[PDB]
Amino acid sequence: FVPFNSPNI
Amino acid sequence: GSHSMRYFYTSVSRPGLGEPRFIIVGYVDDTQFVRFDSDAASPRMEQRAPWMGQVEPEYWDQQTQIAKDTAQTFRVNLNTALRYYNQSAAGSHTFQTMFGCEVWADGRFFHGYRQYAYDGADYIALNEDLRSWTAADTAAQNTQRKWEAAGEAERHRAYLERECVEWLRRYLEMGKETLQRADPPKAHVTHHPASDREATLRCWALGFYPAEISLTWQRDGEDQTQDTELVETRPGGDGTFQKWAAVVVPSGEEQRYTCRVQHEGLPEPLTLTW
Amino acid sequence: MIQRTPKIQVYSRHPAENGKSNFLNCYVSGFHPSDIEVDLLKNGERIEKVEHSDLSFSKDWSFYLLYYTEFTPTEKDEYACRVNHVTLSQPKIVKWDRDM
Repeated sequence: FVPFNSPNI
Repeated sequence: GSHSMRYFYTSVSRPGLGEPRFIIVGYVDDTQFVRFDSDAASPRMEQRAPWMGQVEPEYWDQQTQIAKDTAQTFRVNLNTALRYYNQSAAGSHTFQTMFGCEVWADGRFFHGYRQYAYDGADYIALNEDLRSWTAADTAAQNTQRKWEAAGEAERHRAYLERECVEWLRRYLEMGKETLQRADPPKAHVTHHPASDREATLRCWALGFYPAEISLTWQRDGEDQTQDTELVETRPGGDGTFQKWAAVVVPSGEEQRYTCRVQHEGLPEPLTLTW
Repeated sequence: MIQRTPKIQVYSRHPAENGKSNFLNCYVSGFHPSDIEVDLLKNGERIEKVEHSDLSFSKDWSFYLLYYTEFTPTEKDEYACRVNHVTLSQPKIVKWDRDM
C-alpha cells in the first residue's frame, strides 16, 4: 500500500 | 523468519520525446505482488501475485490514483534536479526511491527506511531515527532544508511505523498459502576440467525459496571462501532462485572437497560431494 | 552520473533435458542508466516472443531485469543472449552453457 504523501525535492 | 514490504520507484526522463516513464514495483519478502507502469494509454496499479486478487476493488483505484500523483511529483523533482545541479535540458536523467518496513515472525515492527537517488547516486536518505535527513551533497542540502521546514520526516515515520506495518501483516495473511512456505534447494555438483592437472568443482542449488542461501566449499573442513567464485543469486523466473559456488581443485583430490548448503528449507544442512 | 556495466547470465529455469519443455533465462543486473536492449538468440537468430520482468533495482541503486522465452533444448540448437547498453562499445553476447 503506497503512501499517499509524496514530497517535492 | 522476519518479513518485509519493499517498494521501488524509478522515473526516467526522455527530453524531446514527451513525458517521463515511471515504474513502481512492490515486494513482500522475495515475491513481487504489485506493479505500476506509466507507459500505457491508461495505466493502472496491477497485481503480480495471485493472492492479491483478494483485495477489495476500491484498492486498485486508490492505488492507481496515488501512483499517477507520485509520477507527477517525480516529473517536478527531475526538473528541479536540473536547477540544483545546473544541468542542461538535453539529456535523460533518473530519479529513484526505495523504502519499506520490517517485521519479526511474531509480527512486530523493527526497521524502516527511505532513500532517494539522482542519476544512480545517493541523494537524500532518512536517518535510522526516522526523524532526520542525511543530504549527500550541497545540492541535496537544499532539499534537506525544505523537508525540515515542512517537517516531512513525521509523515514518513508515520507511514513507515504504522500503515506500512498494518498492510504487510494483511498481505502476509492474505498470501499465507505460499509466502510462509520455504522450498529447499535441490543441489548437485558438476565436474569440468580446468587445466592439465586442475579441475573445477561447481556446487549447484536450484528451485529454492527464499533467496537467502549459503554455498560454502570446504576442503577437509576448512572453508575455501577466498578460493571460491560464486555467481550472483539469480531468479529462476517461477518465484524460485538459483546460485552456484565453484572451486578449482588439484586433480584427483575431489574427495577432499565438500559442499555445505544451508537453507531455511533444509531440515539440516545438506552436504554434497562430486 | 553513475554508469555501471551490466552483469549477464544465461541459464535454463530447469535442468536441460533435450526434448523437454523449458524456459531460457537471461538475467542482467547491476547496470545504470536503465535503458537497455536485450535479445535472445536461437542459432544466432533473434527469438520473437520474449518477455521480461518489471524494472527494479538493488540496494546500491543499480537495475536488474530478467528476459526469458519458452524453449525445448536439443542436442542440436545452441542459444545465446545479446545485450546492449550505453557503457558498451559493442553489443555483448554470452552463450548458453547447458553443461556449466
